[PDB]
Formats: sequence, C-alpha cells, structure tokens
Amino acid sequence: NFPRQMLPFSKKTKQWRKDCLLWANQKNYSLVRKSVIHKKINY
Amino acid sequence: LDTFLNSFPTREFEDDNEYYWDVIGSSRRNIPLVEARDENGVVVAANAAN
Repeated sequence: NFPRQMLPFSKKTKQWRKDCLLWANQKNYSLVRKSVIHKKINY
Repeated sequence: LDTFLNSFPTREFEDDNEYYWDVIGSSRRNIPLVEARDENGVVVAANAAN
C-alpha cells in the first residue's frame, strides 16, 4: 500500500520517503480523462 | 507474503492475452563432423593412415 502520510515530520525518515517512491513503480484510472490508448489512437 | 511480493515491480500491459519475451543464444558455434573422406572418395576409418 501507500505509506502512512499522517506522521510527525521526525518520523518521515529516508526509508519512509524511499517507500513512497518505490510504491509508484508498483501501481491508470482517472474520472475525467480518456485512456492513454484512446489518446494515442488520436495522435 | 505481501512484503515478499512488494519487492517486485509491475509492468502495465495492454491486453489480457498471453504475452511473449524473446530469448536468444550466441551466434558463434562449432559444427560436429559426421564422416570424412580422402580424395578417392572412400571414408577414413579409425585404423587408417594419415
């Protein structure tokens, strides 16, 4: 999952920030955008 | 088991069909002999001359 954002700033340590970046490489859906394959077919 | 599966990245594919990845070896190769002949055409045995 995505690391606890509701922390004090002293506990937002270097492995906490690294776990947030490492999350982005492991999981798109938006409610007001077409899919990328729909846009790439347009381009 | 999730912290073991949080060690692996995720590629977003395009379909739900089966997927391929190409594997390759080298180009350089040695070729076995099957038989050898002298100039007259008869094959060379193991108990033969030079």
